[PDB]
Order: sequence, then C-alpha cells, then structure tokens
Amino acid sequence: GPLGSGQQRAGDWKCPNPTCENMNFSWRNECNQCKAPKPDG
RNA sequence: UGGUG
Ligand SMILES: [Zn+2]
Repeated sequence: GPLGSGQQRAGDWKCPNPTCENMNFSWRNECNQCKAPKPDG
C-alpha cells in the first residue's frame, strides 16, 4: 500500500545541502546524513 | 526521539 513508516510534523525541516535534500525531524539541529546545520550557521 | 517508509 501507499502507507509506510514515513511521517510529517509541524517544525520539520529539509536539509539545505543540494547534495542531501534529506527530510529531517523537528528536534534535529543538523542533517541526518550530511550533518549540515538547520540554521544558516 | 516520528527515521528511511
Ligand atoms: Zn543533509
């Protein structure tokens, strides 16, 4: 089916790295794959 | 921790 373990919640954020674009949970401050910061610095 | 569906 179209269902899966994936989810979406308010405050979530996508990796700013063009080489990553991974979706990250709201409580993370860095990317789950490329460790790129959520803020611009 | 809601982790790769
Ligand atoms: Zn990333």
